[PDB]
Amino acid sequence: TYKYVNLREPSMDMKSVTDRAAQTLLWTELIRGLGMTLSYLFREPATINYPFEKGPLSPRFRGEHALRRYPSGEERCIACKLCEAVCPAQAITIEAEPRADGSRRTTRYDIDMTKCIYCGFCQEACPVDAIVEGPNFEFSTETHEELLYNKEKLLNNGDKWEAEIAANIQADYLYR
Amino acid sequence: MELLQVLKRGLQQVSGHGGLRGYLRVLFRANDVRVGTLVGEDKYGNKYY
Amino acid sequence: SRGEYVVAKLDDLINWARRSSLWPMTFGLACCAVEMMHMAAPRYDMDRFGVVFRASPRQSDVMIVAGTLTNKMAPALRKVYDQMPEPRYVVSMGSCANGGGYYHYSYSVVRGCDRIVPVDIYVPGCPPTAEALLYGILQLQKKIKREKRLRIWYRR
Amino acid sequence: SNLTLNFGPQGVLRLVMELSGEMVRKCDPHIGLLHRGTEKLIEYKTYLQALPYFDRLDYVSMMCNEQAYSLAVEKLLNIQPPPRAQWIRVLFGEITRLLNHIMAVTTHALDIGAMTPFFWMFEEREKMFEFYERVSGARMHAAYVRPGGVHQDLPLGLMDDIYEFSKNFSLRIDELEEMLTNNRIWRNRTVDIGVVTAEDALNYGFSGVMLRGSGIQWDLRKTQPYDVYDQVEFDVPIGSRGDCYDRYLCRVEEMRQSIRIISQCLNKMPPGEIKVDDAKVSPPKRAEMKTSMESLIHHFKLYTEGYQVPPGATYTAIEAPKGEFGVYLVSDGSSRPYRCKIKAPGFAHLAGLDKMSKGHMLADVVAIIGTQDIVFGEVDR
Amino acid sequence: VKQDMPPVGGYGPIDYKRNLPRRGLSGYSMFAVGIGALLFGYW
Amino acid sequence: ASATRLIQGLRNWASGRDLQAKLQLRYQEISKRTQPPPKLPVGPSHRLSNNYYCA
Amino acid sequence: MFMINVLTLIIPILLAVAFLTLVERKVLGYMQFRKGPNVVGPYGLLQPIADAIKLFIKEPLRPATSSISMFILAPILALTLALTMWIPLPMPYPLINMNLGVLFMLAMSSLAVYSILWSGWASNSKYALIGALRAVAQTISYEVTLAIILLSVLLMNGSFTLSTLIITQEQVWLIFPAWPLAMMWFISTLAETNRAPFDLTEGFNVEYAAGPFALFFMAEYANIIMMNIFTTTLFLGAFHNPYMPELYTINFTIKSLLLSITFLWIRASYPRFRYDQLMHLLWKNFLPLTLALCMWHVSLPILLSSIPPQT
Ligand SMILES: CCCCCCCCCCCCCCCCCC(=O)OC[C@H](COP(=O)([O-])OCC[N+](C)(C)C)OC(=O)CCCCCCCCCCCCCCCCC
Ligand SMILES: CCCCCCCCCCCCCCCCCC(=O)OC[C@H](COP(=O)(O)OCCN)OC(=O)CCCCCCCCCCCCCCCCC
Ligand SMILES: CCCCCCCCCCCCCCCCCC(=O)OC[C@H](COP(=O)(O)OCCN)OC(=O)CCCCCCCCCCCCCCCCC
Ligand SMILES: CCCCCCCCCCCCCCCCCC(=O)OC[C@H](COP(=O)(O)OCCN)OC(=O)CCCCCCCCCCCCCCCCC
Ligand code: SF4
Ligand code: SF4
Ligand code: SF4
Repeated sequence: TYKYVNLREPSMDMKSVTDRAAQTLLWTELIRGLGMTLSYLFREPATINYPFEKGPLSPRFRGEHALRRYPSGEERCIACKLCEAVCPAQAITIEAEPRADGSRRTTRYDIDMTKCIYCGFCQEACPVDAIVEGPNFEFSTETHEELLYNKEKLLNNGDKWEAEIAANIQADYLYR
Repeated sequence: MELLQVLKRGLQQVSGHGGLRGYLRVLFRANDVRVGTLVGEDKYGNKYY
Repeated sequence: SRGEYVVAKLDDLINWARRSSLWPMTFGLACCAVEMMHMAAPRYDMDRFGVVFRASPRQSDVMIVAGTLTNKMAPALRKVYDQMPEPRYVVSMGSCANGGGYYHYSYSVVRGCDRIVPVDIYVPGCPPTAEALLYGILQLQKKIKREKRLRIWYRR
Repeated sequence: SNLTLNFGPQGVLRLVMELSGEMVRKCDPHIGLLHRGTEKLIEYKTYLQALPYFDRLDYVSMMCNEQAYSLAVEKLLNIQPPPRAQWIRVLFGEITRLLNHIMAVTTHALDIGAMTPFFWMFEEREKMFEFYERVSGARMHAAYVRPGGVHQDLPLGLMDDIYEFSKNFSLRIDELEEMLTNNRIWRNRTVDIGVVTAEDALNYGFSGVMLRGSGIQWDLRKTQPYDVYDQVEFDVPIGSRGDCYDRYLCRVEEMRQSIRIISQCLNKMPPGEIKVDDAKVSPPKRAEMKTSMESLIHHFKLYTEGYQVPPGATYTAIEAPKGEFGVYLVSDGSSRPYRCKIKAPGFAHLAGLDKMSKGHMLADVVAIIGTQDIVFGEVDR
Repeated sequence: VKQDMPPVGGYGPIDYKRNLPRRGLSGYSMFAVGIGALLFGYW
Repeated sequence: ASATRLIQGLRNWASGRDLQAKLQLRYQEISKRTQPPPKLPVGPSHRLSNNYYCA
Repeated sequence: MFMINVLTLIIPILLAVAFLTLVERKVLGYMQFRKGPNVVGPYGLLQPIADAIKLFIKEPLRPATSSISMFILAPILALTLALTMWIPLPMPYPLINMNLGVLFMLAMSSLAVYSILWSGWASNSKYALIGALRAVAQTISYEVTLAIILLSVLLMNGSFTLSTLIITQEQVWLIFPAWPLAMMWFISTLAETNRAPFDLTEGFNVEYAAGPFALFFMAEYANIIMMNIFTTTLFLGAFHNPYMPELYTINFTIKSLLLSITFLWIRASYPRFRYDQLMHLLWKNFLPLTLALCMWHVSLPILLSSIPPQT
C-alpha cells in the first residue's frame, strides 16, 4: 500500500557504469529535454483568439447579477429579504414598502458588486427565481461606484440578459 | 507530398474570404484568417462561424 | 490646422505604442494571482497582445493588484506604485482589490485598493475569470487609445 | 560582522536574512501580509455563510478545504452524506489534488528557472477548472461541497469528460517528468537541499509530503480515513532522504495515484441523491420548495437562520495536498460558530523554514520555499 | 431515473504509471559513434 | 489533429511518445454542450409511511 | 563607399537584433504550447517597433549614481564593443580583413566585462554591485575556456585568420574532429552572454532608464547573434564558391539562425544553475577536459603529419 520513490540502487557492472558516464559526457537526458521542447514546437498551440473566440462555459456560470420578470412584465422580486439574509458578504441591501396596488415590492435593491463574492447563494435562496447571477462576465468598469448596482441597473440587466438567463435556467433547473 | 495540400489550403483560405482584400481585412481585424461555415448573423453585423 | 493634424497623428502613434506594448507588474496577493496565471497560460495567452509575463516593477506600464490588500502591505503597494515610471496604470482585479470584498468588514483589510493607489480599471469577480481579466486589460488598452496628451498640449 | 538582507514584498512574503557571505545563518519569515481576519468573520456568519471562506484559504485546494469544513460540521451534526455525495467529494478532492500538485511542481520549477512545464501543465489545469465551472458555476471557488453532501448533482456528460481527461493526463505527467526528473540541473538544485529528519518533522508539526519525503509512512486517507477512501485502492509514495527531490517525486507520484483514484471513482459512482435527506440540514429541492409547506418553511429557515449545530468542539483533519488540513470548530448551540480555528500545513512548514535553510545558500532558499508548498492565504488566514 | 452514471461496461482502462520509453543507444555504442566521428574528422 | 504526417512523425520522434493517441487538445470526443434533461432520484426519506422524523 | 559598407554592416545588425526579440517571443511562445505576439503587427511584425517606441518615451527612472562617467560610458562601451565584433567576421568576405581576426574578437570580447563592472559600480545599490561582480566573475571564468578551445581549433586552422577558417573546412565541417570542443564552446558562449541556463541576472543594470536599458539589451543580442555567427564560421563553416558569394552568405545565415534558435530552444528547456554550480561546471568540468583536448590537439597534427599551413 506504499511505494518507495528514489530507493533504486544503480548497477555496478561495466555496462551500466559506462551508460551513466555516457549520459554524463554526452548530455543525453538534456537532449531528451530539448527533444520534448522541440516536440511542443511542432504542435498546435492551445491559444484561442479572444475577443473573437471565447472560452467554453456552462449554464451554471455565475457572472453578473440580474433581476428577472414574470412573462407579464411583473418583476419576480417580492421583498422577502432571503438573499440579503444569506449573502455571505452582505453585499445586498433591500428596502421595501407596499406600492400603489398593494404589492409587496422593493424600493431599494442594491448589490455592491465590489463586496460580492459571486457564490450564488442569492439565486439559490430566492424562492421565486428573481435574482439570478447570469452569464455576463465582461462588465469591467473604469470607476469604483459603477460597480455599485441599484435596482434600476439590475432590472436593466434582467431586461438585457433575459433571453439567455431563461434558457440557462431551463437547461439547469432540473438539477436544482 | 503533403506540403502541397498545406499550400493549397492556405491559398483557398485566401480565396475563401473574398480574395486578397477580404483576406487582409480579416487578417488585420482578427489576427486569424481561417474560414468557417457561416452559422449566422445578428441584427448588428456580427457574423458567427 | 496643420499642427493639430500633426499632434493628432503623433498621439495616435504614441498611444498605439503604449497600448500595444503594455508591461504588467502583477501583485500576487491572493487567489486572483492564480487567475492572472491562467490569463498568462497558453489558452488566453497575454503575451500575444504584447502584454509580457512578469516584467520588473521599475519598467512596467500597469500595476495589476490581484488579491486582498491588507493593512500590513498597503505601504508596500504604494511604494511599488511610486517606483513605477510614468505612464503607469493600475488595474484592480477581483472584489477584495475593488472594495474589500469578502473581507470588507475586516479589521485588517484595506477596503479597496483605490484608498491607496489611483485605479484605472475595475475588474469584478471572485475571482474574475482569466477571460474577464483579459477583457479588463483590453478595456485599459482602449482607454490608452483615446488619450489626448499632445492634442491638449498643443491646445494649452 | 555578517550580512543582513531584507527580501521584502516588492502569495507574498517578507524575509529577513542573516547571511555569512553565501551561506544562510538565519531566516526570519515576516508574514501577516495576507491576514484578513477570516476566522473572526466566521464567528458572525452562519455555517453555510462561513463555508465560502474555506475556498479562499488554500486557494489552489478549494474543494479540499470545503470538504474538511463540511466534515467538521457533519461530525458535529451527527449526520452523514449520501454515498454518491461521498464518491463525488473524493472524486473532486483528487481532481483538487491534481490542481494543487500541478501548481506546486510547476511554480517550484518556475522559481528555480524551468519556466516551460508551467505553460504545459496549466492547460490541463485550465481543463480541470472547466470541470469545476461545469459542476458548480465558478472556476475556482465553487462553494460546492457543503455540510450534508454537495450542492448540486453532476451535470450529464461530466463524467465522460473526466474520463477523457484522466485517460490523457498520465502522458502529461510523463512529459513533465521527462523535463525535470532525470534532468541534471533540476537534480543539482534539489538533491542536497533541505534535508529534514523524521523526528524533527514529527516535532515541527509537519504533515503530508513534508513527513512522507522523510520516510514516515503516514497518510490520513489510509490511517484516519474519510468519506470513501477506505473503498478506493491506491498507494502512498514514501521518500528516502527528506530533500526537495524526494518531495518532488512524492508529488509526481501523488498525481499518478490521484489518476488511479479518479479512474476508480469514475467506475464506481453509485446512483442516488447528493444531499442528506434531512431537510432540517440540507435544503430541499426547488420543485418541492415551491409545492410543500414544510419544505418552504425549511428553505426559509435554512437560508435565513441556518441549521443549529449542537454544542461541542471538534478537530476534523483531512489530507489536503499540502498536508493535514484541520478545522477546530466550536459550536455553542446556535446557527453560527462560536470559534473556528483553521489549522493549515503551510503555517508549520513555514515555521520550519528556518531549520530547513540552515547552512544553505540564498538561491537554495527559493528551492526550500518551493518544496514546502506555501500558499500564504492558508498561512495568514 | 436519468442521472450522471458510468456506462454498463465501465470506462476504459486508464494509464497511471510511468512510461519513460528508454530510447537511445547503449553507452558503448554512443562512445563508439563519437570516437568514429572523431576518426573521420581526423582523417 | 490537423498536422501532416511529416510534422506528426517529427513530433512523435522528438517526444518519443505516441502523441496522437493522447492529445492534450480536445476534439469531437467530448460531451455535447446541450444535454437531455435529467430525472434526479429521491432519497431514502421520500416515503409516505414509516417515515417519522423522530426515527 | 567604404562608409556605405560600414553602414550596411551596422544598420542591419540593429534590425536583426530588433527582430530577434520577436523571434524569441514567438519561439518561446510555440515551445510553451502558446502563441507569441500576433496582434500588434501582421503576425506580430510590429512588436519590436512598438516596444522600442514604448521604451523611448517612458519617463526616465532618474537614478542617483556613484559616477556620471561610468554611468554614461557603460552603454557606450557595450554598444561599441557589440558593433565592432562584426568587422573581421568573414561572411564570406569581412569588412576589415585582418591577419589576427580571431585574436581580435577574443580581445574585444574580453573587454566587454567593463560594461558590467562600470554599470554595477555606477549604481548606488549594493545588491546591483554584487550581481554585477558575480556576472563579471562568470564572464571572466568562461573566457578561459573560450580562449583555450579557440586555440585548439586554430591549431587545425593554421593561423589566426578568419578567412582561412573557411578554407580549413572545405572538405569537412570542423565540428567532426572537434565536437567535444564544439559542445564546450557552445555552452561557454551560452555562459558568456548571461544566457539561460546561466542567467543569474534574471534570477545588474536596474538603475538605467528604459532607453539605455534597451541599449544594453540590444548590445546583448548583438553579442548573441555575433557569437552564433562566429560559432557557425568556426565549426560549421560552409561551402564558398568565389564567383557566387551568395551561396556562402545564405548558408552561414541559415546555420546562424538555426544556432540562435538553438539558444532560444535551450532557454525554454532548463532551470537555472546556482552560481557555485556553474563555477563548478567551469573550473572542475569544462576546464580539465579543455586542457586535455588542448594537449590532444597540439600533439595530434604532429602525430598524423597534418600540420596546417602557416599562410
Ligand atoms: C556548436 C554546435 C552545437 C554543439 C553541441 C551543443 C548543443 C547541445 C546542448 C545541449 C543542452 C545543454 C544545456 C546546458 C548543459 C550544461 C550542463 C552540462 O552538460 O554539464 C556538463 C557535464 C558536467 O557533469 P555532470 O554535472 O553532468 O556530472 C556530475 C559531475 N561531477 C561528478 C563532477 C559531480 O559534463 C561535462 O562536463 C562533459 C563535457 C563534454 C565532454 C565531452 C567528452 C567527449 C568524449 C571524450 C572521450 C571520453 C571517453 C574516455 C576516454 C577515451 C579515450 C580514447
Ligand atoms: C505631417 C504628417 C505626418 C506626421 C508624422 C507621422 C509620420 C508617420 C508615423 C507612423 C504612422 C503614424 C500613425 C500610427 C497609427 C495610427 C492609427 C492607429 O493607431 O491604428 C490602430 C491600428 C491597430 O488597431 P487596434 O486598435 O490595435 O486593433 C486591434 C485589433 N484586434 O494600428 C495598426 O494597424 C498598425 C499601426 C502601426 C503604426 C505605424 C508603425 C510604427 C511607427 C514606425 C515609424 C517610427 C518607428 C521607427 C523605428 C523605431 C526603432 C525600432
Ligand atoms: C530589411 C527589411 C526590414 C523591414 C522591417 C519592418 C518589417 C515589417 C514591416 C511592416 C509590415 C506590414 C505592416 C502593416 C501594418 C498595418 C497597416 C494598416 O493598415 O494600418 C491601419 C492604420 C489605421 O488605418 P485607418 O485609416 O484607420 O483605416 C481603417 C479603414 N476603415 O494606419 C496606420 O497605421 C498608418 C500606416 C502605417 C504604416 C506603417 C507600416 C510599418 C512600418 C514599420 C517600420 C519599418 C519599415 C521597413 C523599413 C526597412 C525596409 C525598407
Ligand atoms: C572609455 C573610452 C571609450 C570606450 C569605447 C571606445 C573604445 C573601446 C572599443 C573600441 C576598441 C578599439 C580597438 C582598436 C584596435 C583593435 C586591434 C587591431 O587593430 O587589430 C587589427 C589589426 C591587426 O591585424 P593585421 O592583419 O596584422 O593588420 C593589418 C595588416 N595586414 O591592426 C590593424 O589593422 C591596425 C590598424 C591601425 C591601428 C588602429 C588603432 C585604433 C586606435 C587606437 C585605439 C582606440 C581606442 C582606445 C581606447 C580603448 C579602450 C579603453
Ligand atoms: S453571489 Fe453571493 S456574495 Fe454575491 S450577492 Fe449573491 S449571495 Fe451575495
Ligand atoms: S430577490 Fe428573491 S430572495 Fe431577494 S428579496 Fe427579492 S424575492 Fe426575496
Ligand atoms: S476577490 Fe476573492 S477570489 Fe479574488 S483574490 Fe479576493 S478573496 Fe480571492
